[PDB]
Amino acid sequence: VFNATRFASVYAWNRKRISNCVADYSVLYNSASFSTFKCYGVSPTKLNDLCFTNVYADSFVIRGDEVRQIAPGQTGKIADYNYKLPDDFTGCVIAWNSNNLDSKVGGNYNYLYRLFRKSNLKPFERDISTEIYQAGSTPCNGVEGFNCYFPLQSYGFQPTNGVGYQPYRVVVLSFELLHAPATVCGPKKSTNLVKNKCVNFNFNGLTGTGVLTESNKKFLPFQQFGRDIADTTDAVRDPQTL
Amino acid sequence: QVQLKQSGPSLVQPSQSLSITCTVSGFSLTSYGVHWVRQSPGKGLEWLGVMWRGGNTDYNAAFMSRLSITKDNSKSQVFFKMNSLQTDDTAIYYCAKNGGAHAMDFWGQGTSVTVSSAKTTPPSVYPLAPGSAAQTNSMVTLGCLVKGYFPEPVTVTWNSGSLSSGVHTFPAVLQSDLYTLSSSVTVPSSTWPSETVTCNVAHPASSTKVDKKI
Amino acid sequence: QCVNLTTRTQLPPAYTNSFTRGVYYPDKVFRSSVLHSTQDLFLPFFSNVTWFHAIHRFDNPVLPFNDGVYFASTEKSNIIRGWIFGTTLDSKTQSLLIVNNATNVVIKVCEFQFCNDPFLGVYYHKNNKSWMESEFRVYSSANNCTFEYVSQPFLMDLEGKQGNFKNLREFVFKNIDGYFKIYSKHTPINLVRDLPQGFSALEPLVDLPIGINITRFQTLLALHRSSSGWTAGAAAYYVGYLQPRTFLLKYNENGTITDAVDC
Amino acid sequence: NIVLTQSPASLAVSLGQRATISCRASESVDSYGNSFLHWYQQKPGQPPKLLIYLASNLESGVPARFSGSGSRTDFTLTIDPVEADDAATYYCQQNNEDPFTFGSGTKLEIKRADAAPTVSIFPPSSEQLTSGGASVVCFLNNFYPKDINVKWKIDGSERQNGVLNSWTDQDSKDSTYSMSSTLTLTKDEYERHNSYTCEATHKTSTSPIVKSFNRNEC
Repeated sequence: VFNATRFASVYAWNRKRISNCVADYSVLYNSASFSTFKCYGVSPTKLNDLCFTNVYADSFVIRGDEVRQIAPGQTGKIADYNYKLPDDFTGCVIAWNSNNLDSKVGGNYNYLYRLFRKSNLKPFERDISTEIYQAGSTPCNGVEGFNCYFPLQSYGFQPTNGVGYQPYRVVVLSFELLHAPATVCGPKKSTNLVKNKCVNFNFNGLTGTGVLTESNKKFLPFQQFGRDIADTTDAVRDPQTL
Repeated sequence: QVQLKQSGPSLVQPSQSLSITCTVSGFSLTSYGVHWVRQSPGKGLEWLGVMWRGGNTDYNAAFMSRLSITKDNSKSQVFFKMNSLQTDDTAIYYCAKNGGAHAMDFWGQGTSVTVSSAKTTPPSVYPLAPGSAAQTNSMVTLGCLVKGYFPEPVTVTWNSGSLSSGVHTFPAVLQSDLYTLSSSVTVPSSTWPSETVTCNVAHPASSTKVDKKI
Repeated sequence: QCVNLTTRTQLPPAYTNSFTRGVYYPDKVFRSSVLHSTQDLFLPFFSNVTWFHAIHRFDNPVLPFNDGVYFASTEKSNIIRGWIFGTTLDSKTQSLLIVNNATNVVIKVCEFQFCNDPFLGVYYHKNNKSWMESEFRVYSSANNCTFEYVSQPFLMDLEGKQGNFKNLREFVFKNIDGYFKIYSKHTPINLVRDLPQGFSALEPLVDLPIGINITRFQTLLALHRSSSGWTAGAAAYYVGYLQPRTFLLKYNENGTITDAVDC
Repeated sequence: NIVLTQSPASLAVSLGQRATISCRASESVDSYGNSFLHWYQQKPGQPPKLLIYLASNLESGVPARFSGSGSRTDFTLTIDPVEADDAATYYCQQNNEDPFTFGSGTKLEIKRADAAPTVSIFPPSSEQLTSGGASVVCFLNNFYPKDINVKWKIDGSERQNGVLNSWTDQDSKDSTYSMSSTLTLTKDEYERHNSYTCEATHKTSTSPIVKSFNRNEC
């Protein structure tokens, strides 16, 4: 999604559903290859230690002056009619300048946006309908005429324009947690295994304190841990090394 | 890239008809609208009509039956049929891309349609050099006099458009069924009379090109 | 899509008696020479399990998934192709689809529009055989997917064998806080009758953190023919319902369950 | 004809100030949720271009100083800070009711320090006399304000019959005014008097900007 070939429009933002995987979030925070990094309700330093049911990477492009409208509970033409964020948005929004990638000779006019809609969209909603609306009862039904504006306006992304007009590839990282079990987690940074030393351990499922040492025992291919007769952990299998 | 310059008209007489062909570039003609206006004939800027995105046309109250738009998607050319043009209708016509809220995002250079009973006249360039007694300090001024031409406009350039910084293009003065346009440029002594200077001209109405070295 | 089999012969709901089947490792904890007492969803030993079979009769009914279901498959022709799990088996909500198309094991969770009579078909079983699948009447379409898993490529031998049943594939399916724990056990047999009276410990196969409510299920089966006049091969499967009873697990020195006791 | 009374007609705004251009309208309002109009800017050597659509949005190519608001009838454009690159006329196009007429046109002038025009004259060449006429040209440039009166004077008396003027508006980069004046003389009239004078009176320059030439300079 970060290195995608091209981003969609702001009214037809592509909802990239991601589930059943693990990936680092601070890798982008400490990348120094972004123009905007502002999370809402969660810090990027702690996001690695949080699990969620599913996440969405909403890809779209907007102008530099329009990035201010991408926020939870913020009004605007692209916030109310193209892509609204909820008041309880516990995700993160990121963006980066794409003037050297999305620009074209004389300006890229392929990107579009919904200038207005009859009603405001719900959070995490997109509308690709080209239906036009009139002021009075005069029916247009397709082509324009007699004050029935066309809602989808085109973007002007010139290669030599100011920073407020250059294209910015935005990626809204939404997070969701429901009764279903959490599938999207971050990486748990492991340490070097120390043997024959009384050291505290923190394995995949079990934790404790004791002397870590190998033996001649053989667990089954699926058995990850081991306990004695009294339900006390007596042996384990290292998650990294079999 | 985005340029809607016009062409086709040379000279119009009162109470006549003539079409204006506007070049299309920078957008798809089949999905974008095309507007048509004039250039401030007396009072402020006016509006003639518009061709919507592949539908019907709308026009002004006064130009409902007189002016008409015809969009040719095969040749990518928009024709603008005019009727009942009077001497007071002399103005420059422009084409523009239709926007979202019936806006005119981008524009074209257009063409000046002169409506008058007088007949056309080709240009006649003359050299404008300073006098032999003119005192200066290693600097000289030059010009090109397009006197006795009709109708407007006329493009004046310096060495096929080499000089653009110090060149000054003045408007044409209205004479008796004629026009007199003036141009000037400030250049150092190292460029003249040391080097040769050739002033070019282009009359879109008559398609005349008169070369004259100063 | 809309294909429903008409060659299905009507038979009563036969059943048998499982001796000690339906036992598995409730966790990944190694134990050596001890008897671990635990109360979880196990099959009661010496209980009854429904007898389904697929011959030239075809059993794929909508069966219940209240607490948990145990599968025991006696096959010699590899007729089983997967299982359908869901609440109502329709596109109204999400449903877990487990299927084997003879090349990859596809496990997905979408709004599958399951058919009333789903089945797979093997074409050209007579000459230039190649035992390839082309027909897949499991569902019409699928939207709003939340899980997707595809195993490594392989080549399944779907050749119809004669004589006794040679493959005993046993599985367990339960939902623990959304974590669908799937167990597996494959062992050879020489069986000419109903379910064998023996003992076999079922190891975990996969763990699918999906998080959906399953109340009904079905079983996929392959067919052979060289579209309702199809016939089945030679295979049989069983359905046993789990219950939360206490069981002992006799672990040997190597960590395998050699015996168990239904309390 | 929508009567879009754009007022004032022109303003002399200096560097680092705020410009105000009003636009009154009557027909009409309630398009979908607002009743705003479009704004434009026409340079004297380029056709206009769309700056602000619905009076609330920017456009690529110009800085963010262009903004504004408006009520159901009156609409205002706000250019803040104004610099020496806004020598152009602004219009107001109605989009809620047809016809899509424009405003009267408010021309913002770059209020810079005053300057006197240049001094230069072009005697006629021998080719001009060959054609029968004799056209002299007087080149005045880089002066401000535009208030200037160029008049010719033959050796006999002041000539105000064949006095021509070509008023060039304030260029975008060059924030000064320019004007080229000429005189219509014939071959016989050119050989009548000895010298011919290009007189001019600028508002700032108290002394007249005068430049003459002799007939022998050819």
